[PDB]
Amino acid sequence: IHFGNLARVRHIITYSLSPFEQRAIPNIFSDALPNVWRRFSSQVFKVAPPFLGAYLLYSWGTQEFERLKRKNPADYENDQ
Amino acid sequence: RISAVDARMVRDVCSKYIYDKCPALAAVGPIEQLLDYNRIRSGMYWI
Repeated sequence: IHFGNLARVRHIITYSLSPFEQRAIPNIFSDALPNVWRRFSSQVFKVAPPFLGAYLLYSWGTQEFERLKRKNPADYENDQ
Repeated sequence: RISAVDARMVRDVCSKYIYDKCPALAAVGPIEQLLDYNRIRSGMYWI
């Protein structure tokens, strides 16, 4: 019996329409896509950063490791 | 007109106007327990 003992609510009217009287995916352009961008925008700078900073570390350590495999001529400039 | 009505007639007429239709609903007061138009809409069909 979880519905009815939830909370004390007063003076709130809500209006909704049967699903068959309205569109399933309305205003894809005018409304939808703009918010998708809005949201992407909002977060991009909180998320992306640390990911990009990881990418570097990856790329750096990944290559620096390869560099440590190649030889350095300065070890043989007299090995005749 | 009333003696003309038989069960069979009632079913066909009610089905015609009730069955699977999307209804209008008005709720006033401590209505938390009654809910979801969806659920109510699905109550519009199957015995």
